Amino acid sequence: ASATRFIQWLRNWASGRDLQAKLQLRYQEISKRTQPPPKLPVGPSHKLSNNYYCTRDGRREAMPPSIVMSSQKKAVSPAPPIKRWELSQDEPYL
Amino acid sequence: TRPTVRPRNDVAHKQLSAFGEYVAEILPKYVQQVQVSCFNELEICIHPDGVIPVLTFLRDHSNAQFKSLADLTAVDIPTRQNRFEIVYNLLSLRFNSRIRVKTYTDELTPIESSVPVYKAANWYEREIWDMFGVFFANHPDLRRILTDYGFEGHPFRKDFPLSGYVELRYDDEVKRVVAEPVELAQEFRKFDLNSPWEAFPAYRQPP
Amino acid sequence: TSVKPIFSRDMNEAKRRVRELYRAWYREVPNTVHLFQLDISVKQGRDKVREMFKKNAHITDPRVVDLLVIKGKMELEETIKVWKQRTHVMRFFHETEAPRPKDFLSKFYVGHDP
Amino acid sequence: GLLKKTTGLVGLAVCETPHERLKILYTKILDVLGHIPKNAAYRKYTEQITNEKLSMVKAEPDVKKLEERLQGGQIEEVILQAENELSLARKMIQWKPWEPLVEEPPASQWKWPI
Amino acid sequence: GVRTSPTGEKVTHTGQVYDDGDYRKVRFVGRQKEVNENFAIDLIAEQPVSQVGSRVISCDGGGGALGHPRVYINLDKETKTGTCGYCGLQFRQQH
Amino acid sequence: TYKYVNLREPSMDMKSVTDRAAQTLLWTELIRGLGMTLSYLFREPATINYPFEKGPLSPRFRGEHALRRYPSGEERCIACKLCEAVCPAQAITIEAEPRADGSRRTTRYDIDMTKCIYCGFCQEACPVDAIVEGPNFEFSTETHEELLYNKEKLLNNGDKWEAEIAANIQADYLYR
Amino acid sequence: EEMLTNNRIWRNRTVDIGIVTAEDALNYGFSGVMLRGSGIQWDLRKTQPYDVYDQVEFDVPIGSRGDCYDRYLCRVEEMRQSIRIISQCLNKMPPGEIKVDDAKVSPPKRAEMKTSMESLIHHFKLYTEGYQVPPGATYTAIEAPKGEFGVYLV
Amino acid sequence: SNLIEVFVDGQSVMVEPGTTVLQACEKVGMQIPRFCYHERLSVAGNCRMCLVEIEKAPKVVAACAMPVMKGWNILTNSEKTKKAREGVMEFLLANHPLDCPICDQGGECDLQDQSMMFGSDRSRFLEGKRAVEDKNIGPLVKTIMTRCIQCTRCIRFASEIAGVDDLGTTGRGNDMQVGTYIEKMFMSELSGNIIDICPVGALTSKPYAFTARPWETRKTESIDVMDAVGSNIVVSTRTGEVMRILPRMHEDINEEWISDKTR
Amino acid sequence: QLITVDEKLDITTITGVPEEHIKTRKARIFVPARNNMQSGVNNTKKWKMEFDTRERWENPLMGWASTADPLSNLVLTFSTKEDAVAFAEKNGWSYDVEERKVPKPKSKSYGANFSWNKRTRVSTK
Ligand SMILES: CCCCCCCCCCCCCCCCCC(=O)OC[C@H](COP(=O)(O)OCCN)OC(=O)CCCCCCCCCCCCCCCCC
Ligand code: SF4
Ligand code: SF4
Ligand code: SF4
Ligand code: SF4
Ligand code: FES
Ligand SMILES: [K+]
Ligand SMILES: [Zn+2]
Repeated sequence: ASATRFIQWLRNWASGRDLQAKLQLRYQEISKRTQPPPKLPVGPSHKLSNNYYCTRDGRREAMPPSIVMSSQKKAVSPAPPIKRWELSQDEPYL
Repeated sequence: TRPTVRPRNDVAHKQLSAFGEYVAEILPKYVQQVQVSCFNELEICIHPDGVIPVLTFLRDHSNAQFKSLADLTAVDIPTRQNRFEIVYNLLSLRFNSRIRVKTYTDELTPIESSVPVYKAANWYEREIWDMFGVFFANHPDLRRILTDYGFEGHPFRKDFPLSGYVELRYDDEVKRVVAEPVELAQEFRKFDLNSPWEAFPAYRQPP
Repeated sequence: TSVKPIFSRDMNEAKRRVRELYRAWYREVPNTVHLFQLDISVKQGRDKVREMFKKNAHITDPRVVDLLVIKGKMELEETIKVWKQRTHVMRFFHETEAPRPKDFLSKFYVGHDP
Repeated sequence: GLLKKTTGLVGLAVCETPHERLKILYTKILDVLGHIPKNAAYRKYTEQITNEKLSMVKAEPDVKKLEERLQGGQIEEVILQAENELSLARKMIQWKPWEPLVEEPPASQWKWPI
Repeated sequence: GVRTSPTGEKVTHTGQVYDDGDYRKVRFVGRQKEVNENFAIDLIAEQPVSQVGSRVISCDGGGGALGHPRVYINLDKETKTGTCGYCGLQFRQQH
Repeated sequence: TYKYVNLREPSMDMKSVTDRAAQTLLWTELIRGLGMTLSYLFREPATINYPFEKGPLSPRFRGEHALRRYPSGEERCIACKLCEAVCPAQAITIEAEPRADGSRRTTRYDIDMTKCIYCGFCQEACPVDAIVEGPNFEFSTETHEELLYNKEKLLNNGDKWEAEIAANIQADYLYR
Repeated sequence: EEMLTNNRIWRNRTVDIGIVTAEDALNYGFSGVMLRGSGIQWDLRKTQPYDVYDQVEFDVPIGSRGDCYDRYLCRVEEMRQSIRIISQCLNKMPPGEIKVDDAKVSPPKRAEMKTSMESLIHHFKLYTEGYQVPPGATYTAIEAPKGEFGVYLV
Repeated sequence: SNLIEVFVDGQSVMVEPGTTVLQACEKVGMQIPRFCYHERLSVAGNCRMCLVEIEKAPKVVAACAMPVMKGWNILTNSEKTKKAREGVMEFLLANHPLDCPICDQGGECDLQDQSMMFGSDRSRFLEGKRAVEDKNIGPLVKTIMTRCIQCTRCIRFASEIAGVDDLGTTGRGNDMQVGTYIEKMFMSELSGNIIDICPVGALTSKPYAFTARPWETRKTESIDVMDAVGSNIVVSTRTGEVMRILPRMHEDINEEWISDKTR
Repeated sequence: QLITVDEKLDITTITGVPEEHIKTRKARIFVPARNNMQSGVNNTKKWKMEFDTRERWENPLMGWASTADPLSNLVLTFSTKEDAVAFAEKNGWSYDVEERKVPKPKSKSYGANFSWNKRTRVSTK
């Protein structure tokens, strides 16, 4: 940021860009190193009523695998065929 | 849609169940069990003789097209007569789907090498041989891959100790690195963590 | 009691594989001492080979023998191709091990291990 | 429709005559499936999906439209899959996986947790 | 209070000190024995006992969420003081 | 969506062709690359002047461990052994007994700093904020044995660094 | 890119080096840029999305020659798309808690642990025994920067 | 012949008349939660942690004490049963002290473990907690009576097993206090067993206090030689040191008790 | 084609274990006793195999517990006693099997607390 106008011109011409607008050294545009305290929110289960754990217990709704076949009509695939990707309209050719 | 519970996807569960019985119908010679888990993962459990026929069918069949071998690993379960479970995780780019194929073997029984089906299997099978000792027949170049040269034993077996049996140091007298029986300045501390109260009734085993 | 073989269908077939391995190990020792510049003699190395074969002479399962030959062949390939270093080759001789007396009294003095 | 210059996949050459090539391969698959027993699920399922693909090829003379109907990527990918299916059908004859299960597993081979 | 044994070695707040004839004190020769000289047992005894009015008082160690889990101390026994099991502060029911 | 990184057919008009012949023969694109490093030569370097200048850290930084006290001077550690149980590296070793006044206190508190992974789990598990990872990262030693901390070392670290440790905990405890 | 992309020395060292066909990459178990360099249109963030990847817009770079140069260009263009995603995450960051509000899995807040009996018990148990996981096995994968990174977890 | 038929979650089981709902569940491998119930003590039925729904009955029954009737279907995992457990656990923890880090029971506490498995994951109690004064009953058992959950196991063990009638409850309501009332030492030869049967850290071993945690001990199953009864024991050790002695169940010798000297 | 092998499974020569820790070890096959401090029985379901305890000594530098036993922390879980015994035979370990201890069924009667004429009448509740 302290570079002179001639040097700013020289490294701008050599690089072919405006290097000054996007300096790679950080100055005072960064956040202050002392911040105010936060006050973080609580989650959905922070209720005093209608909040029985047995209605929100994910581990207890896990079940053993379903036995489809055990050695103890149209053809199917594992899932529908994947759709063909479309080219980007943002920038199709780099 | 309860915020903390993983949502259940039933369209995939039906789709995977349908394809599971499709595989079993076509390959009754080898398929022993088919199951779908509550997070929608289809597993085919087969006789070890069917490793090549089952994997080849899944790779090549037009309604399968599992062209990519994601992973090939083994699990050691000492309580079983065939302690080693061999696990193939396959990916189908065409149908954007995954399938797991499982077989079994023991210490003295070989498994056919699947390298002819997936060239990816070459190093996976070397790793399984190195870490579990499961021999793969007709493997192009089977030998240790992860352990030290001359290392004895198969570390990922449950009965192999965590710190092994030997350790290395430099000995000045012989001017080389030597191997000696392992002694630890502090023994690894075994923790008994299991709670004596059942956690998951849905998985309770009948007495 | 009908199991899938690894290579040899019976002990007679397995023993032929053992002798083929032993010849390969016997022939390779002079090169190993030369290539690795080991201070041992060709006799010392060949005695060690015999000792490693002799400790497995009580096996009668053709499958267990086949695995031993498989591991022996891999063990030889590392030596010939110089994947092993001198430290790996000399680990067979336990040169830094202080001998552990095997009699009851000597064990009794040194500790509780039987 | 003008012929492509590239399939987009490295090593997968552009096919000059896709319709004829597909008809040849689908016909060969149907010929190979005639040697599998009529009750084998592989035959009934592979014949069904094969006849549906062949019917599309005979009804859509445009390579772009046909690709959209087959839903198998570029038409050269579809040709490759047809070749892979034909390779499988020949192998299945040797394997005969329509036979009954070769062996039940031990009692608790697939029980988890222990 | 940090003590020195007749061998001159400082005694730690856990009572550890190599006894005379223990070779292991050679490790301190030409160096030092790291000893913390702020004995927590001594410091906590210097705190005044706090007189309160209720039968039960609670202690979180001070500083709210920066202290210890909040506990409640019975003060019915008038021969002794109620001590916090976390931080060691003492409490007394005033009359 | 997808895009092509390298699928462009260059134009074949004599001006474009002549432009590329100039590029091949006059090295224009290699000269252009020289311009970039020339521009960097005249930029201020990013080097800081260590140890007179330090790199920026945050109050959450995980550095050297220390055992803390209450304002009275009593130790916070009550030998609960939660830190020893959670330690992924088994770097913590603890022994405890009733103190001379009946207090529940440790007689051993070792951290093997060559086992520790400086993961901070121990200070998460501690229910009384006894064990923390302070801000010090400049404690390299000349011997291995100097990195095997016992309770006396860790308590001295707490007294040494408490002024900074307290201020960092004050700045971040509301995120915990 | 001003140093490498158009540099004839760089292109000489990378163009037509280590060509891999699309079929070989699949059968050899490749993933990530080792597939997209050869033209295989595949990205687990697009086809098997996880977390909130279905809610961001980005393009998948695709190569045409399957060589070192194309994989170099794919990686550089992936960095540009990462910045594009990062801009969306910064703007669409929602409020709320950061771990599942279920104290049998995620530990409670320190203030709660020091006040509430249930919170202290769960904090104590989560940092000693840890949470039990229902029996099962999953293969779970992501589009890691180097390719498909997965765990088969039993 | 006399066995009647009942159902546990719809699975048939044959039990003798007089079997309790808790024992019927035991047969199919279900263990109902408990605090006051101990199979070697008289039934108490006061903790209410064993409440279980009987299909078609609007009221949950105390499984530890209710005898099963023919044809009952015990629903051990019903929404009604699960809510009963959460409510009771909530009451148990309302006045319980936040003592786990300083409590010797931590890591092998039935209150901790059944709170993890059957209770809720948070609190809605916003009041001040009860605080109880401690009591000396000798040099072997330390008492932190604020942790007591009034299960009365210790009272029943002392009266029935030890044959000593010194322990009991005084007062009533929330201020009901387990103890001896007067200053008295409970110095039986079987006294140390009340440490084991107390589900919480209210009664703990003075010699063992603060020295170890359950997860880090190694368990060696051995035999006692303090007398000729041959009591079966577990020797807890850690890092090469004997930490404590615990009973080992043997129905034909010491059941689940050991003498004080053995302990 | 399957062959007929007619010997007991022995894998000791292909496990890599040193000779010392096969012949000198004594494996204990048992169902763990219930920890008496808790009423839960979920840790008494599976069979375990453990090895004999060997010397631990104090590290001179720190006083930590040192060991020279590679099997000091080795514990294996089995569904049944036979599975554990089968594992011990093929590895060549001498072993001791302790029979499972199931609590004896009890007869519980709440009403017995208030007996008219028996000693089961309780003096307090
Ligand atoms: C009146 C009639 C007049 C008759 C005479 C008229 C003659 C005028 C026209 C003559 C042609 C002018 C150019 C002569 C220079 C040589 C040009 C040349 O050789 O360039 C080609 C060479 C290879 O490039 P490439 O594209 O990879 O190969 C062809 C692809 N098959 O490219 C290269 O050499 C690559 C070099 C790589 C290394 C470069 C590293 C240094 C670059 C910076 C140096 C800049 C120049 C410094 C000059 C200093 C002079 C003191
Ligand atoms: S930072 Fe992590 S590894 Fe280090 S002592 Fe703490 S818990 Fe253990
Ligand atoms: S440092 Fe904290 S977590 Fe570790 S034992 Fe002490 S009080 Fe417990
Ligand atoms: S008795 Fe259990 S729940 Fe209560 S403080 Fe002790 S360990 Fe915690
Ligand atoms: S002291 Fe223990 S055993 Fe006795 S009533 Fe209280 S919780 Fe129950
Ligand atoms: S166990 Fe039934 S009420 Fe206590
Ligand atoms: K207790
Ligand atoms: Zn306090």
